Amino acid sequence: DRDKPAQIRFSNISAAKAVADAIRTSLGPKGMDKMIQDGKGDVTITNDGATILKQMQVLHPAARMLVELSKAQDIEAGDGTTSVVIIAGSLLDSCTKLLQKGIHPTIISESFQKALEKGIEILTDMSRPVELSDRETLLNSATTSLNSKVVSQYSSLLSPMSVNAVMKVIDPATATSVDLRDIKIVKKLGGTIDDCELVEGLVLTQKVSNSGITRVEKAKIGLIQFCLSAPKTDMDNQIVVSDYAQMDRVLREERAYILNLVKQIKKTGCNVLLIQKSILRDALSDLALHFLNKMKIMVIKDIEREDIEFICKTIGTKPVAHIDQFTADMLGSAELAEEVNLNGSGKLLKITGCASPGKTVTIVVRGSNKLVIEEAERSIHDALCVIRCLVKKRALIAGGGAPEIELALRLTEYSRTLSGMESYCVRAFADAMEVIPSTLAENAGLNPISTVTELRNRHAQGEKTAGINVRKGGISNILEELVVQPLLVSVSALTLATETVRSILKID
Amino acid sequence: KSRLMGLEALKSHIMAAKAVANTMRTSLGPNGLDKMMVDKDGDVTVTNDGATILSMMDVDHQIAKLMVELSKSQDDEIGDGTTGVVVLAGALLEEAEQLLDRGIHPIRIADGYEQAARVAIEHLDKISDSVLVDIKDTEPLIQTAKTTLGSKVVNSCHRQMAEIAVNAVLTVADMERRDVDFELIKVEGKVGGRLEDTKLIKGVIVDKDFSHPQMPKKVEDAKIAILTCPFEPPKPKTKHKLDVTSVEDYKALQKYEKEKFEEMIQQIKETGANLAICQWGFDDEANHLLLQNNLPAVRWVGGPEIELIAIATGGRIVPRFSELTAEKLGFAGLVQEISFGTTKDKMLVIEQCKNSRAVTIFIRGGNKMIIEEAKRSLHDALCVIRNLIRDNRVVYGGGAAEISCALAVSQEADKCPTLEQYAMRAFADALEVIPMALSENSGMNPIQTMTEVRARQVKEMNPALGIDCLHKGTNDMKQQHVIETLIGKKQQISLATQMVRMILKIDDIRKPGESEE
Repeated sequence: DRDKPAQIRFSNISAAKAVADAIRTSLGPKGMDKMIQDGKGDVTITNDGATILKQMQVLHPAARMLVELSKAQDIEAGDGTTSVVIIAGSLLDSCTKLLQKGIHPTIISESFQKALEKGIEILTDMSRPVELSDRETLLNSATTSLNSKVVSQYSSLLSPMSVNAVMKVIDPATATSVDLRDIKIVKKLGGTIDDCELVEGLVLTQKVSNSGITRVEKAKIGLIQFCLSAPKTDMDNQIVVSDYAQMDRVLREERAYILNLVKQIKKTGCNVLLIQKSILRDALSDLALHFLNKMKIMVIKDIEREDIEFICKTIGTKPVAHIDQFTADMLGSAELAEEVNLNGSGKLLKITGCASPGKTVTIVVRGSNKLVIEEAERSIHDALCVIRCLVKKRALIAGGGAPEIELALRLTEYSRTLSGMESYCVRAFADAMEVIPSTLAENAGLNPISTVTELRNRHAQGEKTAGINVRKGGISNILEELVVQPLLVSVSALTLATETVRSILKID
Repeated sequence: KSRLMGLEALKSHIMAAKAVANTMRTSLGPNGLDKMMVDKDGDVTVTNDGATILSMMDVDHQIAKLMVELSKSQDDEIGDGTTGVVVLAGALLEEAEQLLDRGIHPIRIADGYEQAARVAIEHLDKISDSVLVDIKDTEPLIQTAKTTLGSKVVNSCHRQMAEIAVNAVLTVADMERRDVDFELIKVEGKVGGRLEDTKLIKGVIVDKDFSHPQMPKKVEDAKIAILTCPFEPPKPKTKHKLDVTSVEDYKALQKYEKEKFEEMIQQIKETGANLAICQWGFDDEANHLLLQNNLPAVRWVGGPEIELIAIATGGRIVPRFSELTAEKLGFAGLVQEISFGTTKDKMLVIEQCKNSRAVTIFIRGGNKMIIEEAKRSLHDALCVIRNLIRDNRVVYGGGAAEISCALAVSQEADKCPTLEQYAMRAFADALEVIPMALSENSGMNPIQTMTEVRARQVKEMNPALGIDCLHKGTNDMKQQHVIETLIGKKQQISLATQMVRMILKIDDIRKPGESEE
């Protein structure tokens, strides 16, 4: 019998909401900051309850699906990560009614997967198609969501910078989802938010040039993945040294083989060299690097291992491990490589363009100090994601909790007109839909029960003539005062919870 | 002092309503599973009717104490449908918790429950056309009382019972502006013969007395002597002293009283009404002497039995032997004698073509247990026909009209889009609990059952095609012939929203230790 896994399910259904019920307060731009008590004990004022899930959580398998639920919303959208929490606990309320009714969870699973496919179809008709190749249409569509979000204090000047950034990788009108795996975020320690801009190719950190060039035209991007030293067990220079001759005879011979490997670099043609950390190897010999930099090659050193793997795929500098991999395809081809030392504190190397597949786009984040720099980082990336979610889903939907009240109004109607032993499941699926804007219409104030029934007063007759407007703090049409969102941040918040729900229904 | 505020009130309002709605939903329809009762005297009782059991169950809660008078209004007016008002109103009630758990205020839904009741009654005007002529509509009532008889008290439908029962009502309706009074009719049941035996009496019946078959067993002209005065020596249950001077004085006393027997004859017979009935009784000695003296007399008549024959005839009763007139005699249409049962004795059936003030269907039984179960099927069949004789409004209920208004009220939550939409939603989903409950107590899956006729509402609106509960696989309401009165279903709408309105009436839930104690 499934009676012992029956009790496991209701415990899992109850426990998944109980962590998610704190996010009901944290829902929306008028949502609540949630002060976190740490496992060692400390206060942490926190909003954006996906980050709360990453920070403080309990060890429960229904709760461990919740941190996975928001993480998928983080990587696919990055937005709607608070709303993706509230939809899943809303669906679990629908699950409790039907399991008490005596409906198999296999039935409740497949009914939700049908209604998910069915709801986004009707939601798409609610959406309006916007351009993805018109740069100006993308500008108006993005910043209205950016003014709809919390941070717009720096998103004003940083919206069109992101618009010009994505427009380079918008080659078709289809305009695929977006790789952020060519988008590099680069901090500059000084400078200004006004001086933040988009530098093509990739932007490097501190160079280490012994006698090397500063500005090389038509550079050759090289990679080094080999050591320049002796084996190490206790000492880098394994001598039992007490003598001047034994330290002279063996260490001049260490200079000998690194003479010949350095000459093979410049003869094959190299101007920019990618060197990882000397803890990612055993040692890197700077005297050979001095002789290398005396052969007029600009060199950076001490970069991360996986960060090179970002660089190799972005600018086409395919991995060079030895002398034999000195070729024309393993080496990238920059048009101009130089370092900018001025316009702000610090100094950052500029690979201004490279022979790159697609378009390698890099932003330089500036600011007074690190906290001011970190303000723009959320400001750019949220601006990057709202463009990213609109090029994934062509049409645009006005945001503000109203299309859920729209869609639940149709899905109750269609589930009656369709048929079903599972018709209750879809009609309970639609009853879960208006929970989330109701919990949003608590954070706006202005009683949500009185609120939510008067939006589908307008969604039934005029199909929308009033909305929930956090600008007004309540009843105002999201088409009257424009509150919009991409289509993806609503759909991706919707579909991941449905896939999560059908799993835990089938989970014993 | 403990106060159970709001939800804490409603949790007390859940548990009794949850109990009583669940015991009714196992009892809807001919697949309804029977209700067992042990009395306060410790007596086994098995019915399937709620208005019996709610009267018999010792109610112990404000919800439960309500249900006696709530089901009193349904059974006295409509009859059948005692279970459905309890299943429906509790299903709004348990959903109203979910709305209150959703945060929806209990007042704004109680406001909307009444408006949800309006649009359902509005829909019944469109459902199931209301014209059924007098000769024809007996036959669906012949079919309707076939359903009540042929599955509950007797497995194979006494045909003589359902056809007499539609005929007793036209006896009173014509004299009473196309309506019947339930004190002008009476479901009279006396076992002793055969359970197949069933008669219609336009008046009342009394057991006819004859003392010897050697003395003539008479029946004659259609006029009854409704008497309390002595035509035969009476007995008010006491004793004089007996004294005669001589034995030959008693020999002459038999010759003296024989002339006195003829004097009681020649007074009554010259006024008319040769069937003499006197209230107080006597032995069989001078009874067959009066039978020999050529007028029959009925002895040991019950007290109120002289009243019911008086109003059935419409005439009066003769109080004294010296006051003698025909207006104080019975005015009968037919006085004939038919044997009581098949084996014991005979009655004297006094029919009238004048006054239908007591029209009694007279049934017999071979079992004492079956007849009140038979009469309870006959009690509700005579109440539903009162709805039809006034207006011929009918409903195809049992699963057709339940899913039909559940479409409409849920649509009216969208057509009338405001705050009461969840109240209309709590009304609409609760309508689906009923044809679920006709299949829940049935062997069928009720989850499959709500699916089929829902697709039929996509096919056809205003259905005469709803589910079956005879497991014939033929889901109709006009070929399955499951048809009820539109007035009765509309009354069930009013009663169910009455109870939810009734438990909402004060905001007081405080006690001094004594509000249910």
